[PDB]
Formats: sequence, C-alpha cells, structure tokens
Amino acid sequence: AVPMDTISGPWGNNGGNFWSFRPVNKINQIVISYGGGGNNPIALTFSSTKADGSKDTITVGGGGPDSITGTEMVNIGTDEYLTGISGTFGIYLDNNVLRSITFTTNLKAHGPYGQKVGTPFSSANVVGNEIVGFLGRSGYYVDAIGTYNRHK
Amino acid sequence: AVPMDTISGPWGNNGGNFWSFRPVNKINQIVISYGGGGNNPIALTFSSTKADGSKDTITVGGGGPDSITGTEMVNIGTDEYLTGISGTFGIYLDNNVLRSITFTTNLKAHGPYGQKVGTPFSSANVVGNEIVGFLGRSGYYVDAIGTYNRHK
Ligand SMILES: CC(=O)N[C@@H]1[C@@H](O)[C@H](O[C@@H]2O[C@H](CO)[C@@H](O[C@@H]3O[C@H](CO[C@H]4O[C@H](CO)[C@@H](O)[C@H](O)[C@@H]4O[C@@H]4O[C@H](CO)[C@@H](O)[C@H](O)[C@H]4NC(C)=O)[C@@H](O)[C@H](O[C@H]4O[C@H](CO)[C@@H](O)[C@H](O)[C@@H]4O[C@@H]4O[C@H](CO)[C@@H](O[C@@H]5O[C@H](CO)[C@H](O)[C@H](O)[C@H]5O)[C@H](O)[C@H]4NC(C)=O)[C@@H]3O)[C@H](O)[C@H]2NC(C)=O)[C@@H](CO)O[C@H]1O
Ligand SMILES: CC(=O)N[C@@H]1[C@@H](O)[C@H](O[C@@H]2O[C@H](CO)[C@@H](O[C@@H]3O[C@H](CO[C@H]4O[C@H](CO)[C@@H](O)[C@H](O)[C@@H]4O[C@@H]4O[C@H](CO)[C@@H](O)[C@H](O)[C@H]4NC(C)=O)[C@@H](O)[C@H](O[C@H]4O[C@H](CO)[C@@H](O)[C@H](O)[C@@H]4O[C@@H]4O[C@H](CO)[C@@H](O[C@@H]5O[C@H](CO)[C@H](O)[C@H](O)[C@H]5O)[C@H](O)[C@H]4NC(C)=O)[C@@H]3O)[C@H](O)[C@H]2NC(C)=O)[C@@H](CO)O[C@H]1O
Repeated sequence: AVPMDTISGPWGNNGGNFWSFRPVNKINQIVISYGGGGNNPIALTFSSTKADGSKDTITVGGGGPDSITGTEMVNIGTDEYLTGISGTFGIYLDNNVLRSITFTTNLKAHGPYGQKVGTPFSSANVVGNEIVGFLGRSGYYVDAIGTYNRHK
Repeated sequence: AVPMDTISGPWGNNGGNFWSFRPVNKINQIVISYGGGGNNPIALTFSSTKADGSKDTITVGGGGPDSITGTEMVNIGTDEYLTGISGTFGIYLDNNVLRSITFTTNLKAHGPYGQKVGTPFSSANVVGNEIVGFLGRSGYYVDAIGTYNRHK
C-alpha cells in the first residue's frame, strides 16, 4: 500500500464537487476571493512556485456567475510554512458555505478573513506539523475544506 | 461526513513525496516529460482550463537535476474525458518508477508513452466512469500514481 498524507477534516458540508491540491513543493501564496461587496469568501486559490519558474495552482469555488469584489492575499515566505487553519461555515445567499478562514503558520496567524459568523472549525495544532495541501468541496462557493499533513 | 471522490490505486512504490490534484473543472491537458534522450518519463503535468481563463495545474516528478529531453502532449478535447490509465513501473537510473503510461478517454487511448518494460498496472474500466483527478508519489521521478473517480 502506497502511503498518502494524513487528512484532517474535511470540515463543512456535502454540497458541490470534491477538490484536492497537494503540490510537491511548498504552498507559498493563497488568495481569498470575496463576493457581494463585503468580505464574503467565494473562492480560494492555493499556489506553489517551483524552482523552474512553473507554478502549481488551484482555484476552488467561484463556479457560479458571482463577481469577485475583493481579495485577501496571503504569502507564506522564506522559513515560513502552514501549520493550521480555522474558520466558520454559515449561510451566504442561501448556501451553507465557508464564511471565514484563518491560515496559521509557524510564524503568524494570517486572518481571520471573511465574516466571523457561523459554525466553527479548526484543525489540530500539532507541534512540528506542516499543512502540505488542501482538499474539500466547492461549487459556487466553498462547501468544505480539510488539510493534508506531514511532520517536520 | 464530507464525501470524497473514490480513489483507485495508487499503483507503484512508496518513495518520494505524496501529491494530489483534483480540480473542479475537467483536466484537458497532460504533459509527459521525458529524460535521458529517450522516452523515459520523469514528470507529469495535469492542467484544467477554467472559463475565467485561469488554469489549474500541477507538475509532479522532475524534482532532481535531470534535464527534460522531450515531451508528449495529450489533449482531452470537447466531449472527451479521461476514463482509465495503465502503464508500468520499473527501473530508471536505479529507481523503481513510472516507465510507461497510457491515458484512455471515452474516445481514444492516448499512449502508451514511455518504455513498455516493467511491472504492469491498470485502473478499472467502468462504464460511465470519469477520472476527475490524480494522486500518487513523486521525487526525482514518478514513484506512484492513482486516480480520483466520479460517475456520469
Ligand atoms: C447578482 C446578485 O447578487 N444576485 C443575488 C442572488 O444571487 C441571490 O439569490 C440566491 O443566489 C444563490 C447564489 O446564486 C443561489 O444559490 C445557488 O443556487 C443554484 C441554483 O439552485 C437553486 O435554484 C434552483 C431553482 O432555480 C433549485 O432547483 C435548486 O435546488 C436551488 O434551489 C434553492 O434551494 C435552497 C434549499 O435547498 C433554497 O434555500 C433556495 O432558496 C433555492 N433557490 C432558488 C432560486 O429556488 C445552485 O446551483 C447553487 O449551488 C451550487 O453551489 C453550492 C455552493 O458551492 C453547492 O453547495 C451546490 O452543490 C451547487 O454546486 C454544484 O454542485 C453540483 C453537485 O451537487 C455539481 O454538479 C456536478 O457537476 C459536475 C461537473 O463539475 C458533474 O457534472 C457532476 O455530474 C455533477 O453532479 C455542480 O458542478 C456544482 N456547480 C458548480 C458551479 O460548481 C447555489 O445553491 C440561491 O438559490 C439564490 N436564492 C434565491 C432565493 O434566489 C439573491 C438573494 O437570495 O440576491 C440577489 O441579489
Ligand atoms: C547526467 C546523468 O545522466 N547522470 C547519470 C546519473 O544520474 C546516474 O546515477 C544515478 O542517478 C539517479 C538519479 O539522480 C540516482 O537516484 C537518485 O539518488 C538520489 C540520492 O540518493 C542516493 O544516493 C545517496 C548517496 O549519493 C544515498 O545516500 C541514497 O540512499 C541513494 O543511494 C542509492 O541507493 C540505491 C538503493 O536504494 C542504489 O541502487 C543506488 O546505487 C544508490 N545511489 C548512490 C548514488 O549511492 C535520491 O535522492 C533520488 O531519490 C529521490 O527520487 C526518487 C524517485 O522519485 C524517490 O523515490 C526518492 O524518495 C527521492 O525523492 C525524495 O524523497 C524524499 C522522501 O523519501 C523527499 O524527502 C522529503 O522532502 C520533503 C520536501 O519535499 C520534506 O523535506 C520531507 O521531510 C522529506 O522527507 C524528497 O523531497 C524527495 N526528493 C525530491 C527531489 O522530491 C534518486 O534515488 C542514483 O542513485 C544514481 N546511481 C548511481 C549509481 O550513482 C548514472 C547511472 O547510475 O548515470 C549518469 O549518467
């Protein structure tokens, strides 16, 4: 049996389409796309820059016609890596979807981004753990999210 | 609990790093990167073009210093979708890694690409099944590969 990285979660709901992104190099940039002219998350982008200049990337959510009205940009820089996430799920335009999210690294907590309303979730804060990818479900918005994990 | 798409495999070996790529739209572009001046697979690229013009993409393998010496380009066009994979694992430069691969769609078999030596694997051909993503392991080369699946 070929080992796979241990999954935390996903947290959230069963709507939308499954998605998964675990690139071989470090995820160093995240985009939270907002809709509705407020801080309403509608899509997430995760990207990993390769030494050859290529960039692994995925965008999940934003599958409907919603206009993106704003973004938050998150950079995970040198000697920095993702260690945890937390956030909330709740109603946006009659959908129970991601409403806020925090990306925590070994250095800082990036966030919270969005609206801190709704049902909470948080990954397990494990000393020496690195989030090396994400998975979940999405459609118009982000229906669920979890993590792939690897120890330092 | 939050459903995830059913995994077939992975087939192969336990070396390298775990990787995973299940984009929300269809994978329409594959690159098989070769090394060594022959058809020796060293990396795989999977890409999915979104209607907004963004392109989800992952490249796995090619993590060492090897020069890319050739490629095979695979296009999965309109009314076409991936349905199965097959190939072999065997020794390349003292590593037991992917040596050949075929990408089968509802229209055509694309391949075999590489060298038809080594230990065989193939996914289950299921009427109405669609491969919606891939996962596996990789380092310098491709150590293992499997599929995410969704039915029509
Ligand atoms: C400009 C502006 O600001 N306008 C505002 C309006 O937007 C707003 O109205 C509200 O808008 C939201 C957002 O658009 C609406 O929510 C969406 O609704 C659509 C349509 O579905 C609803 O309407 C249908 C009738 O028109 C009805 O049949 C549906 O059942 C649904 O009805 C709703 O039902 C709920 C209760 O269940 C009620 O509370 C609602 O009132 C009622 N609405 C209506 C109008 O009647 C829906 O598609 C959207 O869902 C997608 O996204 C969410 C979030 O990510 C996911 O959870 C869903 O699963 C949907 O994603 C799709 O998921 C399926 C799987 O389930 C995927 O299918 C797979 O596809 C793959 C290929 O990928 C392959 O083919 C597989 O085989 C297949 O299974 C699919 O891909 C995926 N889609 C995408 C794009 O990825 C979302 O729920 C809301 O309904 C609407 N409300 C009202 C009252 O109108 C108003 C304020 O209300 O304000 C304006 O200003
Ligand atoms: C120009 C030209 O054509 N030159 C030709 C030569 O290339 C060729 O020589 C052969 O080359 C190949 C390819 O370069 C060599 O194979 C690679 O070797 C390296 C180095 O390791 C070997 O050498 C060490 C000493 O030098 C020794 O300590 C090692 O144990 C290993 O030794 C080999 O052992 C085998 C038996 O097991 C013997 O048969 C060999 O003879 C012997 N060789 C030597 C030289 O002694 C190795 O790194 C490469 O492995 C990576 O890639 C494979 C395939 O994908 C994976 O299966 C591996 O796991 C490796 O990937 C790494 O995997 C680890 C996890 O296991 C990842 O670590 C994680 O990383 C994350 C971050 O991503 C995080 O930090 C985690 O914490 C961490 O765990 C890691 O990321 C990942 N790496 C990458 C880049 O992704 C590969 O095996 C071959 O050894 C060599 N042979 C000889 C005899 O020299 C010659 C012909 O032979 O011809 C020339 O022309």
